[PDB]
Amino acid sequence: SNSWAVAPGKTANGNALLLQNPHLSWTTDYFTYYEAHLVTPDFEIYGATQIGLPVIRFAFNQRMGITNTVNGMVGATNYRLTLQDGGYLYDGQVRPFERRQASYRLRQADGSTVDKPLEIRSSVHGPVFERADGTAVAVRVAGLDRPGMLEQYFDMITAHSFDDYEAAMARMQVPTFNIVYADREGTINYSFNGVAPKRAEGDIAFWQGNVPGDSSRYLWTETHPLDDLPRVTNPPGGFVQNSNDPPWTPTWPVTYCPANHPSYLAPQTPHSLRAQQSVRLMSENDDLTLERFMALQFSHRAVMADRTLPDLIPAALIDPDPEVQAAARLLAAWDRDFTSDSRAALLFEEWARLFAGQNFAGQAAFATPWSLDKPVSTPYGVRDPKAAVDQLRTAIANTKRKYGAIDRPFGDASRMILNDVNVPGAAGYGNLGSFRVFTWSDPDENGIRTPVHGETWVAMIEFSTPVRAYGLMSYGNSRQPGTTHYSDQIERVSRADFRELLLRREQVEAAVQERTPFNF
Amino acid sequence: QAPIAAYKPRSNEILWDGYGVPHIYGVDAPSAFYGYGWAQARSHGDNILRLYGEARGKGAEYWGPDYEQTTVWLLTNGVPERAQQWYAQQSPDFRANLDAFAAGINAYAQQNPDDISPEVRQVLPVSGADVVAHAHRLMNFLYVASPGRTLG
Repeated sequence: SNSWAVAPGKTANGNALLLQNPHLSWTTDYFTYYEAHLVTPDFEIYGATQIGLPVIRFAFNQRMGITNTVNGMVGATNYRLTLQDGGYLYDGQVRPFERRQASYRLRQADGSTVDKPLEIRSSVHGPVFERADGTAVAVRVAGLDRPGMLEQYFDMITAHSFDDYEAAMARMQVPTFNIVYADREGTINYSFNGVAPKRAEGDIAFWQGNVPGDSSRYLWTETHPLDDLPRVTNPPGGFVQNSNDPPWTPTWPVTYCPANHPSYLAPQTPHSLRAQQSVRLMSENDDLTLERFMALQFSHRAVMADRTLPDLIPAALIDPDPEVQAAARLLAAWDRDFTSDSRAALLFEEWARLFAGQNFAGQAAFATPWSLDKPVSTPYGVRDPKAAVDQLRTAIANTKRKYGAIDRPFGDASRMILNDVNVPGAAGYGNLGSFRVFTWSDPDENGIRTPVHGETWVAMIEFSTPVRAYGLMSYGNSRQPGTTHYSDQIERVSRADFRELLLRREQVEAAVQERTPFNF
Repeated sequence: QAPIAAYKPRSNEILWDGYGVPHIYGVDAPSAFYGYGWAQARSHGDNILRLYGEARGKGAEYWGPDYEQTTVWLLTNGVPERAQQWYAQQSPDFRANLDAFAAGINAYAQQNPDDISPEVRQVLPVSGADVVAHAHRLMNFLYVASPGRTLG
């Protein structure tokens, strides 16, 4: 997911700008987003939220707006238990488990149900589970005593001022997510939100693994207040951003550093190329207009190519295999952008899968390692060009095997297909540097692939008076069998032809195609 | 300076645009949430009822083995029962919105039974607590504590 909030001073018209851009599976039911607009005499809200949720998570109105990205807040701890004499060893003594005998029904093939016993065991840590390898794990989830998640989101999005907004957030009822905010008053904010356990030792890596469940030494009981978490408001840089990267470059120049917070709050790992693009696109541009803002969101640069081809090409050209040479020239003439007509893109991806792993996050192959001191220009170069060329050799075979040729047009293989709509794809993997994301699936027998995750709800809003906003939903606003609103937006997505979002009554009335009166 | 004058809805109605986007107008908060529930049932009823069914801890009961692992995960973590607690712990004002939302979903199914897949009809009617249960499952037991990380 991506998120941008731009301050008035960094814009041409003097109004804040906001980008809602969450990335999630295109098929997972509980991850499906839904667009809606609610209006009462006291409040108005427009935006997307996951189906089944009564509150809009990605919302905005005439006053304010927010967006979310996953930050992976470590709100739970998995403890490894030391079983002994029917119980578990804790602080030098064998403790008995709390045991509750429950049951649930299991539907049978003939429609009937079978009553099935379920023993629920718990240690002081929390519920206990047994892994396939036989490891006994107790999961301790924080924030189980925070029933106001939904109401907090509601009060946040209907807030009349940033102060009221922060007061709502301070309730600490939303257990996770990075949240970005912007309003018509000109304030922008980035918050590394979530319910984080207070711990006296151990870095994030330690707490993400199996923590020793045999000592009260690791049994936390309190959580951090909103003031203890990384946050930024109206920074000198005039913007805030987050593309799932650790919260160490939320703006430029930064306003804090890793040493300013406990080391278990967030990783200090290399920022993805997509995140580096996010920072560059905002910091390098000034006097932004809503139009330019949108154009920037469409960025689909093969940043990985800029960091590797300078070293890879010359090495490949000296290889005896003429096919490797031809591949080197193909890659060399590429403008390094994931456009539909690119004949080198698919081949580059295949190479990168080997050079940087299947998720393209590998760091071992670069010559210059990532550095927070050069957060948007590292890692760089190819450490071992010889090996890299052997990797290209293998990539050449993989590309031909998957797509039928080493120079098949990107958009000919990459398609967005919903119902009977089949359009050419563009943009691509975020870890390769593409800001606009489409995580292409593996290709089928004919080399055709489609998005499995990526752009879903995308909206850019300018807080002028009245506000102006544009948006699109990749997979439509409905998935009910037979609906005409599942594949009716994908064609516009393929051309980045955004819909103006309608908040004003007059606009809605002019666009209405169906009226549903109702009574409660 | 001041925002544009707000609209004062004088009747409850949903105005749908050409892309299936519902513009829900309510004379008060409960009415709007009701319309929102109706709209979501219209656009995504089948999967929502299915998800609510799982959050109740009745996935295995309603649909079989393919939903048994999640049932065991949610029951062991006491999600359905905690949802009942969180629901009761809601402020009166907000609980009325959750009740209205659930009522909107039930009303849509009532007026449009043909749009509800046979397999999920047994889930109805839904309640405010069901809405809380799903949200609780999604936030705490999907995003924060996933079964994958605990079980491996």
